[PDB]
This record gives sequence, structure tokens and C-alpha cells, in this order.
Amino acid sequence: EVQLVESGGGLVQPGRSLRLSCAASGFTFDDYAIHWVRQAPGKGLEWVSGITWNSGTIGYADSVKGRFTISRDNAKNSLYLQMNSLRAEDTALYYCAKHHQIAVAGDAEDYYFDYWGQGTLVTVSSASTKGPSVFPLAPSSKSTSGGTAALGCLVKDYFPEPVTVSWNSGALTSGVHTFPAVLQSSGLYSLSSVVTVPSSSLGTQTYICNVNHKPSNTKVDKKVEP
Amino acid sequence: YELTQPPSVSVAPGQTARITCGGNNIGSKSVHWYQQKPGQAPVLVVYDDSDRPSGIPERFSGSNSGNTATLTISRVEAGDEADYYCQVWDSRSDRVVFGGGTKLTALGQPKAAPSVTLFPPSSEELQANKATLVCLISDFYPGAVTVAWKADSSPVKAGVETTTPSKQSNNKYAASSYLSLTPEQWKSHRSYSCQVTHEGSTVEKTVAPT
Repeated sequence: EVQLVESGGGLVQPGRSLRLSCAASGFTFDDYAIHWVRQAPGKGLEWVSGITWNSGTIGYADSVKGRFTISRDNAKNSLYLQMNSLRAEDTALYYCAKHHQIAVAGDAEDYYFDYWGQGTLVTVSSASTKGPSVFPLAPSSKSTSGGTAALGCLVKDYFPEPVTVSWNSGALTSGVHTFPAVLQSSGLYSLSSVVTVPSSSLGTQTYICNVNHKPSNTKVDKKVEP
Repeated sequence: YELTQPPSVSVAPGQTARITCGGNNIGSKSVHWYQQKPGQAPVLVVYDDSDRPSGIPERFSGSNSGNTATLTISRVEAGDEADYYCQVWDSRSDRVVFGGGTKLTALGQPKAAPSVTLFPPSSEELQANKATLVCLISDFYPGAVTVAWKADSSPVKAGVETTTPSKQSNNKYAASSYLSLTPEQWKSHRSYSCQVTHEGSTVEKTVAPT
């Protein structure tokens, strides 16, 4: 139903500017309020700003005034946010939340979120973007149970983490164990996944691990072989 | 404004929990609640202490009395472990004051034996020098696990390691291990393997000595 597509985010130097966008799909973009609220990793959330159903600013926090500028577009049905003078304490997942009430003319000021999105990792540091390195992990012939064999990818050497993996075309939502990344004392991270991988009898997947990385856009279509 | 929330509240899955959010003079302003699962997107629960959204069962409820808003969850289960946040408006400052959510963890769940997984180096990398050996572990409930490496049939921990903490995945803990301090000639001898020492019994897995 509600599809709040969020775009904009990556690795930028401290002191630059960027533009995040949130496009709505499913409802009418004339009677609902939409807010931007960041979320630090494992350190709670933090409301950034918001705009009501019409072109109107509701306010900001005590540490984001003068640097951020939020705007609304009812012609294109999109909420934009321009960020300037980013510092080290601005690394969080900026979520684009909607509002439940229709925000009638005469009421009380009480806005609460109803729908949430996915968020975009907007990191601010002095490091540079690195290109991923996909490797075809060997599906060794250790066969004891039915699905004991498993193969995956070995993506590494990447500072930002826009981890989005797909096998063939964005399907096969079965049991897959996508291990989270970890900073190996150098700023880089590592990604790995485990699939079922049944007995290979020409009736399995194409053995393709496509990883999408926005700051390091590079279409890798390398196959995996035993 | 400034809300005070408990750091962590654990309760067995037999009774109800107590998640309280209080302030200074919050007795009439509306109080909303949200439940964010680790990794997924947040969802709306009983808000304003007088109504619930579409889909939320009768298990969730809210009650405000003077200066304390309590979120009562009835018949807490394993699938209800998430981060609960309480939101207030505070029209005096024209802001949205959030607070440190409470990590509700149902204490008293059955154990889960983790399974170790070994992925040998790929075929199209020996011509280069990558040295990205990885040892994985399956899902397990009891966290705080130390992955001990047995490099060349000997304890070698001086190399560069990762030691990632146990993350959240379908109400389960998981991690990985990376230690390839070798000169990239890992196929030397004596069956380079991997181990994992959990609370109680430990697991091990070896590969072909070639």
C-alpha cells in the first residue's frame, strides 16, 4: 500500500551539503504530514524535522537549526531535505515517517507517526569510498545431511554499508542468513550470506550474488563454481 | 522536554511487563508508543492510552496516571522482543522529544546449540593476496560467545581479528570470525581449522589439509 521511497545518502566529507528525498506512493499527498527522524545505530532515535499536509514547517531540534532545510512538493509529491555543514555527530539512519490523522484545520497540535520506511545510511567522515570485492566461495563436497552444503559471497573492502543483495532478480525470499558487517580495525567491512544450496543436479540457482553499492556503483555479475 | 525510561526490563513469558515513561508535569498531553524490531521497520502500537491501530491485538494497552505512562503487554512471547519507544509532543518547545528505548527480553527461553561453518578460500584468488578466511556460526539464543581460532593446530590470536558482537536475526544471536594472518600460503600443513567455545560444550570443524 504505502511506499515511501527514500533516496539520497552516502559518504561525504565533513562540511559539505547533500539532498535527501522521500517520495510517497499509495495515498494522496495533500492531507498527511511527513517527518524526517534520524536513528543512531543502537543509540535510540532523534527527530529531525517535519512538514504538515500543506507547505508548512513545524520546527527543528536544538542542534539542527540553521543547517537543515526541509521542503515539500505537492506537484511532484515529494519531501526534500537539504543538509549543510555536516559534522561527525550526524551519522544516523534518517527515516521518513508519515502521519495518521488527516490534520484538520481546527484541532490541537499533536502529530504522531503511523508508517515507517527503510532509511538511508548517511555517513560523514574523512575516509574515502572503496570498491567491493565479490568472491565465489567454494561449495565443498562435504555431504552428510540433505542440505549441509552451502555457498555464499565474500564482499569486503567497503567503508559505507548500503548492503543490498540479490540472487537472480530480487526473489527467493526463503531462509538466508545474511551476516552483518564488522569494522576490522581499518574502517572497512565484510559481508557474507548462507543459502540452502541443495544437491547440485542442474536444478539449482544460477549461483549469482549481485550486491548493489551506491557510493561504489559497479555491476558485478561473476558466477560461482565448485 | 526530557523523558526518563528504564535501561532494560526483563520478565518471564508468564506475566506482564512494566514499561514506564514519566516526565515533570505530563498529565494531560497525548502520549504515543512505537515498537521497532531489531533490523526491521518500526510499527505503531496502542497510542493515547485510549485506542489502538488496526492490527494490534488486545494484548497491548496504555495507561496514564498523573505523571507516568505505562505500556502494559499481555502474554508476552518470544516474538515480542523489540525496542519500545514513547513519544510526547511538548508544545512548549515545538519539538518531538524521544528517549532511550527499553529492550524487552523474555527471560527463560530454551537454549540453542550453534553450528559452526567453514568456507575455504575460493579458487580464483590464489594468484592474488587477499587472505580473507572466514568462520561462521549459526543461530543461538545464549549470546556472549568467544570464537577461539586454531591456526596451524595451535592457538594463534596475535593476528588481526574482528570479534563481532552477537547481532539480532529472527530473535536469535549470530556473529562471524575473520583471522587470516597467514602469508597467504594457508595450505601449509597440520589441517588449519576453526573452533568455537560456547558456555558449556565447544564445537570444532576441520577442512581438507590441502
